Amino acid sequence: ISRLGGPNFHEIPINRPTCPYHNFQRDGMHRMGIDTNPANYEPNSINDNWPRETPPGPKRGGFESYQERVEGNKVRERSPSFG
Amino acid sequence: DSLAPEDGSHRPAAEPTPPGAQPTAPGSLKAPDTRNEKLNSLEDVRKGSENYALTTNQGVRIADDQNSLRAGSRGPTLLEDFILREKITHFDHERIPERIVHARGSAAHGYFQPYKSLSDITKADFLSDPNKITPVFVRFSTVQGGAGSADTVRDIRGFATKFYTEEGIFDLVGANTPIFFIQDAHKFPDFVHAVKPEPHWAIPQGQSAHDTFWDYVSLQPETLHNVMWAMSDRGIPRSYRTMEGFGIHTFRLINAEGKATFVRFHWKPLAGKASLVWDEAQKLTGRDPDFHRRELWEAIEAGDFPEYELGFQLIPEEDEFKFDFDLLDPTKLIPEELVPVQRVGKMVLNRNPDNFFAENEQAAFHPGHIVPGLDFTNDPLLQGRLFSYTDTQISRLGGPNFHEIPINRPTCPYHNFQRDGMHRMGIDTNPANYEPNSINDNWPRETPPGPKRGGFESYQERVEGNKVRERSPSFGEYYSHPRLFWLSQTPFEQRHIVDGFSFELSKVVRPYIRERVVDQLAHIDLTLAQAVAKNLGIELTDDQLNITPPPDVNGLKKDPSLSLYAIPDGDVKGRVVAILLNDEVRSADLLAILKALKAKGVHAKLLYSRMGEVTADDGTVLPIAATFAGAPSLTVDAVIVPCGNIADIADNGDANYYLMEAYKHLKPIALAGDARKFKATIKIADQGEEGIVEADSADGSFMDELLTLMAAHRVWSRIPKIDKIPA
Amino acid sequence: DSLAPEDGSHRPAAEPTPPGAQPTAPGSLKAPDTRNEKLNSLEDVRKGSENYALTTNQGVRIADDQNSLRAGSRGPTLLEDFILREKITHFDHERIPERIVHARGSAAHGYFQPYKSLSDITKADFLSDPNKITPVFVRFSTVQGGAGSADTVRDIRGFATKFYTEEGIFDLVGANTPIFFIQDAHKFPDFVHAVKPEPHWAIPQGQSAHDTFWDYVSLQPETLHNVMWAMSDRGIPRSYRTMEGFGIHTFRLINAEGKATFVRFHWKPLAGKASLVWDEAQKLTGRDPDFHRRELWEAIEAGDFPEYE
Amino acid sequence: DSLAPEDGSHRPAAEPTPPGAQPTAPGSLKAPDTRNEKLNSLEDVRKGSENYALTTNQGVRIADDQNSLRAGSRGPTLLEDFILREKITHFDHERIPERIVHARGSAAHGYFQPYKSLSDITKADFLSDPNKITPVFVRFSTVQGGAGSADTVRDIRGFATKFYTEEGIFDLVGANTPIFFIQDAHKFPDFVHAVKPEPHWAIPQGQSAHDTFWDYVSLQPETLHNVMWAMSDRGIPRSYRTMEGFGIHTFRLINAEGKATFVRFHWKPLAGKASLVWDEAQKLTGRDPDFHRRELWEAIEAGDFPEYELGFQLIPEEDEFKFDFDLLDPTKLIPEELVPVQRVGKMVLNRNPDNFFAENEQAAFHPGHIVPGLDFTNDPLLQGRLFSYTDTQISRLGGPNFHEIPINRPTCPYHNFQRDGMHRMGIDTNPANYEPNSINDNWPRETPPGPKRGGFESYQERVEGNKVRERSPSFGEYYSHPRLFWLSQTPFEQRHIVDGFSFELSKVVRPYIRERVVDQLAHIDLTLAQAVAKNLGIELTDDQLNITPPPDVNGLKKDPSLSLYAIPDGDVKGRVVAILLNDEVRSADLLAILKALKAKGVHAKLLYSRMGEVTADDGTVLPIAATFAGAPSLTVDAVIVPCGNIADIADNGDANYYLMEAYKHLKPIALAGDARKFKATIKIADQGEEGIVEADSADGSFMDELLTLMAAHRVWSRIPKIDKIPA
Amino acid sequence: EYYSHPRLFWLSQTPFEQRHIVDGFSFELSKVVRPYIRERVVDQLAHIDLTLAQAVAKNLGIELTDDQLNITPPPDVNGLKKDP
Ligand code: HDD
Ligand code: HDD
Repeated sequence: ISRLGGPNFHEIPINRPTCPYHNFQRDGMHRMGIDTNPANYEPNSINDNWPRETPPGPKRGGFESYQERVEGNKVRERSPSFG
Repeated sequence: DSLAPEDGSHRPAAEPTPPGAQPTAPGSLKAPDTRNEKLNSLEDVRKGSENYALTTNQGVRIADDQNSLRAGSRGPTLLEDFILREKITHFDHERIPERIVHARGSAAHGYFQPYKSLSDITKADFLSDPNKITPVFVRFSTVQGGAGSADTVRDIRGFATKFYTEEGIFDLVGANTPIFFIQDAHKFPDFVHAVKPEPHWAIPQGQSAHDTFWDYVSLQPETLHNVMWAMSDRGIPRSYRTMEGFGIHTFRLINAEGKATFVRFHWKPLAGKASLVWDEAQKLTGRDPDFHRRELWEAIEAGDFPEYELGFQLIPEEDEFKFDFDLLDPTKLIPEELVPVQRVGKMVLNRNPDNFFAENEQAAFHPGHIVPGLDFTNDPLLQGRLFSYTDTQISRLGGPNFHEIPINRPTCPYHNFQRDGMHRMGIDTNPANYEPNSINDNWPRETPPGPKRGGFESYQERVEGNKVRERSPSFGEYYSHPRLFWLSQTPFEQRHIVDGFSFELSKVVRPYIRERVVDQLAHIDLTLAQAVAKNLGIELTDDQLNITPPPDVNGLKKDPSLSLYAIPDGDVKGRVVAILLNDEVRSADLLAILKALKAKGVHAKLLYSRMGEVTADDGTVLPIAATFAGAPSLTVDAVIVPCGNIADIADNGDANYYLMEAYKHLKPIALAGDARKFKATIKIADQGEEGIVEADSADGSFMDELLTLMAAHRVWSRIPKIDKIPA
Repeated sequence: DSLAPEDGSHRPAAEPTPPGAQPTAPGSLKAPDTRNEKLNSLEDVRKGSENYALTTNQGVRIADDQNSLRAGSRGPTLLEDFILREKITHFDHERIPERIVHARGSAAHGYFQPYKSLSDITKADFLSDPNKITPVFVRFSTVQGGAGSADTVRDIRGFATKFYTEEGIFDLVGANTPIFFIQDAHKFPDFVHAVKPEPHWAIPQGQSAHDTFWDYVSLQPETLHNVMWAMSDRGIPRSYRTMEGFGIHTFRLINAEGKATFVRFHWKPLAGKASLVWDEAQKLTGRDPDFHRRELWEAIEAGDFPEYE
Repeated sequence: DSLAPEDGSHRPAAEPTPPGAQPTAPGSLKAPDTRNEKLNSLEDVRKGSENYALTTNQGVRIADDQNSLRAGSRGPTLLEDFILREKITHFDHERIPERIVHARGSAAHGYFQPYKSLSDITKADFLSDPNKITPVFVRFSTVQGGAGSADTVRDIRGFATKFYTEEGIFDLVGANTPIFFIQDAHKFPDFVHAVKPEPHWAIPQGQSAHDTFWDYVSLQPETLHNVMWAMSDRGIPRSYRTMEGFGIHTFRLINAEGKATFVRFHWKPLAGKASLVWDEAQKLTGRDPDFHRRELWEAIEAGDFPEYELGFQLIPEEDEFKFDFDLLDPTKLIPEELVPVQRVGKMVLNRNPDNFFAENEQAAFHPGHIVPGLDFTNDPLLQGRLFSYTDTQISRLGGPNFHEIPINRPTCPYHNFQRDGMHRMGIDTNPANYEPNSINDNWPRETPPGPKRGGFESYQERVEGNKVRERSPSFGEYYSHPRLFWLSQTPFEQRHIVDGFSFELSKVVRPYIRERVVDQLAHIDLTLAQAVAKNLGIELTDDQLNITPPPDVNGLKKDPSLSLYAIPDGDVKGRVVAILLNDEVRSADLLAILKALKAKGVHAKLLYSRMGEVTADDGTVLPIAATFAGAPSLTVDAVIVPCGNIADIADNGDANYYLMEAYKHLKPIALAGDARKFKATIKIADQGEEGIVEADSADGSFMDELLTLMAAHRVWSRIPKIDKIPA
Repeated sequence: EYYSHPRLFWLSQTPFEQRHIVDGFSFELSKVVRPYIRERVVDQLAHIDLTLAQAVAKNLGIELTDDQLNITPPPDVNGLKKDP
């Protein structure tokens, strides 16, 4: 945000994905992309909810975190195992 | 040169003065004796002006500040004019990014004091002793509009309090409604974008009356509760002084023994609850877009300090699951009939800022700014808010040194190993910039948690579950709170809700979105849905007619604390009365009128068809504050027309319209002597009607009757009479 | 889930329609066949949306845009939710400083064409050939108010035209009155501070009716000429389409032989001159603060293209 | 906690101590009683540390600064950890843009005082009385490299002085050579881009030895004069204390009558002029890239305060066109033989900063920042500089309020109608933010120009001519100054210039560039041109050999003030001697050595093959400062090898190498008793050699000879002998 | 020179435009809290046109003084008494 001047640093040439990127984020300093989506939010019926979420799958699915088991108290504590 | 007028009328008196009597002024000049620790701490950066030479920013005296340096008096401006370039450069970079939301806000300084020690339930230092005074800086705001948007729009209002405590900044960042529109912070941008001006053309400003807002609302039923509050009169407060305040989220209080108590924060307006009516609020955005900002400032200058009572809804850890709704769900309120608000302390706002930009615009509030004795909960909206408020000021306030901006600075000590960053003010002398260190003997040092003055330690809440992107099933109920709110409103409040929805939906261009919202309302209450549907020329289907209403909230079919007006809490101090003058006013009425108002701290504005003066019947010279068109009825709370030469203003359209507008907006109207001729303007029968004070003169009970009407705020019985009337 | 109605009434017809007939929309969707060199040159950055997967800014498909990642469904949000932090970070940094002056403005794209070659008096390429079209982008504005202030206030209006010519950008940055309030730029900050919201309390917005402006005017008689224009009905135009445009200053035209000709620039509204009346304008700031922005956008959507000579 | 050593040896003594005796420290901790108005005025932002609690920036005490908040001790970090995020956020935004040029610099605080009142020629307040003490902040620098580049590169050096006068900030932003490379500010970006690291790969750092630099130079003959200074030993100063300072541009002095005098500013180093030799400089960039920064800091901590004499070259307005060069041409110097330097005052640098980032990195120097009594000229380089230095800190320092950053703040009053801007610190209480105003009675007010405390008024210079983008024909002469400079150097200085050009052009990959630069050298001097050409394997042409040299500068065929060494002025106070120890040192030698050095203020570093200590013959325990490899001879001014057990170090490669390096680099070497066996390693005749001190022991006479050699800096007669020593 | 153009503009307006100009100044000046500021502006209006000055002054309940009533109107602009 300070180093590259804002939240649009992914629009700097070198940082641009080569694959498609579409979402409901807008504006920010030095905004390059000009969005034509009628909607800047989801869910929306005005652009028939596009761009749309994608279920996780074997290929080309949405990102879904591994459902790791969490259990313990909220602590600021180093694990004894790291000692 | 020496341009002030001999007589010193350019300068306002440094003593409390009613609204409009003197030119308003910077707080330190208007009330120099009103102090607190934070106000005194700002003295290092306060800058005067009088008797000082005009200079550049580098301290060089300027000889000629009217002209650019040029080659010849009609020649080209030279690049060497550094005085011109510095003055234009500062001007050219004056603006900073406004807040993403709540850009429009009005702020003041004040103080807080607890009624009694709260040590049994919290170790927070500012609540530990009744004699402990905590300086505060409060900012009230709207949500959607930009910094230059209008004040009296229909919107939620922000209510942020910066508590400058002895153990750190505590920021209580709330709103004027007890719930928020969404459940999880991940959809904040979605909701905000939907309510903000649409991206193609940036319309509309300060309004949720547009397709994208209602599109989102219709697809996300969790928003219905707060939508109900916004559509009610709560969305158009009379002033920041007459609205409630809430922290919304369930937080924790942590005592010295380590016991956690759930808490919801409340602010009770000591001036009471009061709102405008839609037509007045909308019109008032046009006649005076700074109405709330002005009213706040002028109340403080008159000495009518906005006073609020901090209150706590306290829920034992063992009762976390005893309600129909989840305590961590921010779209759900905790009914006061179930959990009473316990009075905790008083906040008094008694001084305006010196410079709006420096103090108001640069102030940074953030709900993650808590102190030992307080803690968070897992409320999913609150959780995400903690990320946002530190993040956003890297752009808004240019960097991570924003706590060094005067208004944001802690009054208590602050020492750590953080260094550099843009705009670095503090010059650290610590030999070490890391810990652990031996070269400065590990200072500054960590401090263990303890009963008082100890380090922050989070409450050891048990966390158990899988890493999931999942809404708790307990959050999946959307209509029972909306319904509870609906049923707690008076009949005229309900009509106003119906009217808000109807008006807003009429501005939605795509008819199907209107139908879909109507379908949602039918899940809340049939009467409500039917009435809105009728105003939109939509017919409910038989299926919609049999949607079974949501269950009561823990057995409650209503809760009168949810209404603005069901339970009287009328305060008249700080209100204002318009006085329609004529060119031969009966001075006796005027003396009776003005003294009765002053006795109760009610202000008056003397209006006429032009500015200047008017001479009463006995030669008393009356100073005119404004013309009838210049200070419309929208800005006052009641109108009085004293006896005198009524034919002077009898056929004055503006004067007549003044009364028609105030009559329509349900404000008390009082007519003395021949001012009763105006009754035919508002269609009042000979025998009179509740809400209209009338008598042969302004003597006897005339002012007490008028003041009783003001105490009840508006004449709600007149609603049916306003239906027709062309105003 | 939440989808378009069956009838396709969510989307505006892509043809000229009268104000109110269809929901308004982005220019390239409303009038896809309306082109010019500048508009086409913007095609490298235009981004569609229909039929595309919702992603992060790094191009990663999002499975659930309804929730933060947390330990248990009633648990604390985790710091590793990069989807959430990217989304919030971008939101948190949406705003950029508004213009010091003229913050409130409405803009449109268009084209310019000279009536005849003006080569005898100027070698400027965009005025050299009657059949050589120059794409424009025009921004109309108010002066005092913020970007969120109202449109129909009493104020001077800005009229800025960006000409994308073959020999460079020419910006003709003017106003709706033929003069300005002050004589030397060194006093700009004094004049602007005087008309802007007063420094202690930041009131009033988009209004010159306050002590400091009249104080300045009273001590600086050079402001009287533009003040006269501001106080007239010129200060509350009915539409951006029905006001004059002026460059104010004397500039020069230079021809190919080196001759200099002094020039003052004018814009003549082909829809005529028309203003509101004060009571109407003031009430209109309340009933529709976006009236001029809305009126301009709808005129263009209707085929009633704002034309200036 | 208690990590500091119980003996207290982690904290440096708050007394002046020699280099390496103590750990260096923040200026106010090292010399707390060294005071000046500016330093005292920074006390409001200085922050301590000892005995304080570690806090967030919001003032919240931290209990555990070792761990993040996580669900279970091996669980995921939680988003609610605000203590972590604030610490990481600040860290993440620590860096600000470095200076476009002069990014690498070292700074210190001091004071200036005039020798006499200069009221006859200037009404500048800081020069009006010998008893007026003006605080200063001086930043020295290189030009090309980034902030992390090395100090002893070959480059021009910046010399900026911020004078905190009582009538404003006056920044004298100069360099260590009397001219600049270019004539018009419009070509600055071209020159800088040419010298800076090449655009595709960003190589090379801190060096002009690359194709683009020499390409630009070859095509722009105006650069040759400053190129000559840079290729001379002037480009590699021994220390910032031992180089000259110049303002470069002709400015104006304005007296009370309003008479203008043309002036060029000069800084004379009272420590004398001294430079390293190229191989020593280049190897010093690798052994200690912070050499100059360290030397400045350590001299001030030892009480060897860098002292400079301010001098003025004064030319009457009527003499403007009396030289055969234009006074406004920045590529032209004013020979001191023609216009003598008038000694005006003295500046003493006596205190280091507390925080480098806060005071040095954030300081903003600008040549435009002048005060009444001073004025510009039409120099086209200076003219364009006036736009830049204000402009550049809008990004570098984040906005238009950079003057509120502590180090930049004027000590005198500053008041104006400028408002807001990112990170606004000042809170203006003025009712008005415009002038003229009547509401604050027009304050702050303008001030007419006058003899003292008057507003700034530009000298009314007559401007006549057409608007033209054209170089003045008078500036079109490029070889006479270069020739004058060349002819004013000693034979060995000329030889180092030849070597400078030869080394640099050797690194230019495109051979035609080397040839074009040699062609330019042929317009300056045939001898210079032939010598450089022969090192490049280039043959001058017929025509090149016949180019007539440029004319003398106003009859001068040389000016000894342009040479570093032609006229003796060396000072040994503050220099350092390396003393090579052995395991049984003759304690009588040391005693004598150290006593003599301390009498002249020369420092010593005791070196051995390992750390710890050695014991002299009498049981004197001697503490080792560093190893031979640890503190190479590059870091000292001379090397002494005392008598004792020489066989302990006589086969020590590093010991022998220490002497060969010092020898190669023309440093005085002193050998006592059996240390004379080290003569074989540097091939010194039995009978001796000037520059090598040798005796049976290290006595008074021996120390006198060594100290005499050190005052002459280097042993120039040894040059023709270092050729045959493999080091 | 500050009054000739203001006056040229004033005389070029129709009667209803002139009234609207009057109403604009009167409205604006009524919102000026310091009365001396209003009076100073009215004084400046008397240097432009007395009919205009007097109409505003009356709406502000201000009386033009005898000196104000005797201020000579500014010269016409290169002979123009109006420009439609
Ligand atoms: C995750 C994002 C997030 C969420 C879900 C919320 N907001 Fe927020 N809030 C913002 C992100 C934010 C912000 C972008 O960080 C803001 C913009 C300006 C700033 O300083 O803070 C802000 C400011 C802001 C302020 C104005 C502070 C001032 O006056 O400067 C108010 C009173 C609140 N909001 C109140 C709330 C409450 C009652 C909300 C729901 C309980 C809420 N906000 C949800
Ligand atoms: C046209 C612009 C330009 C030109 C012609 C010059 N420079 Fe410069 N210089 C700058 C534009 C600038 C700058 C871009 O504005 C800088 C760098 C960063 C900053 O604060 O100022 C600066 C920094 C800077 C500094 C560093 C101040 C400090 O230590 O922070 C020194 C000593 C000089 N310059 C000196 C010179 C000399 C003596 C010049 C020729 C006589 C020269 N500059 C020409």
